[PDB]
Amino acid sequence: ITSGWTFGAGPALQIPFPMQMAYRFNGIGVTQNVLYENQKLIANQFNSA
Amino acid sequence: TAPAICHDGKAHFPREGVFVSNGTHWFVTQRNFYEPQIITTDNTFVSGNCDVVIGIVNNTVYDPLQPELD
Ligand SMILES: *[C@@H]1O[C@H](CO)[C@@H](O[C@@H]2O[C@H](CO)[C@@H](O)[C@H](O)[C@H]2NC(C)=O)[C@H](O)[C@H]1NC(C)=O
Ligand SMILES: *[C@@H]1O[C@H](CO)[C@@H](O[C@@H]2O[C@H](CO)[C@@H](O)[C@H](O)[C@H]2NC(C)=O)[C@H](O)[C@H]1NC(C)=O
Ligand SMILES: *[C@@H]1O[C@H](CO)[C@@H](O[C@@H]2O[C@H](CO)[C@@H](O)[C@H](O)[C@H]2NC(C)=O)[C@H](O)[C@H]1NC(C)=O
Ligand SMILES: *[C@@H]1O[C@H](CO)[C@@H](O[C@@H]2O[C@H](CO)[C@@H](O)[C@H](O)[C@H]2NC(C)=O)[C@H](O)[C@H]1NC(C)=O
Repeated sequence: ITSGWTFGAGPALQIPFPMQMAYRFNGIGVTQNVLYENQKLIANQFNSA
Repeated sequence: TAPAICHDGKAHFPREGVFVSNGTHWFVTQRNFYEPQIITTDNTFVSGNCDVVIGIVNNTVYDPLQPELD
């Protein structure tokens, strides 16, 4: 949650979480603007799920 | 850091990399090695307006065209 996937390859590197989720969308073929303009929706959907 | 940069009322997002600030100026870097470059219109792409991104910051994005045309 605080370091993403960096602590498993060396030192833990902090990065804000909203920016971690944007990287993770990029890794599946979705552009990052789709998350940042819908951040509230994805957080609501995750919390209910 | 900041997710996007505002210029001319438009939101700019990095193609690859993250925005960083050294204390006084902002740069674009690649994510795996610190190597800053100036934020230009060839480094970024535009999507949406600066009203939906939380944490967007003001900066200058330089266009190479105008200083070539003096
Ligand atoms: C994408 O789908 C979601 C539902 O999966 C839509 O969000 C819902 O919208 C309805 C109608 O406004 C609301 O009553 C619900 O409360 C919303 N759900 C959540 C979890 O927020 C969303 O509007 C859709 N997006 C678009 C652009 O149509
Ligand atoms: C952040 O980096 C910049 C660029 O290196 C520093 O700003 C100065 O920028 C001018 C050009 O606009 C250069 O001619 C100077 O040599 C730069 N100074 C230095 C010390 O590099 C700026 O000082 C840096 N900020 C901090 C807080 O270190
Ligand atoms: C990050 O969190 C800090 C608090 O830990 C936020 O700082 C506050 O900002 C508000 C305005 O948004 C001020 O009214 C408060 O006085 C600030 N608090 C402190 C302790 O200085 C900061 O805004 C947050 N950053 C983002 C991008 O949301
Ligand atoms: C970033 O720059 C924009 C553009 O100058 C700022 O938008 C202005 O915001 C002020 C209030 O702070 C309004 O009075 C102006 O009408 C706005 N200008 C326009 C053209 O809409 C924005 O506030 C700046 N952001 C920060 C954090 O300073």
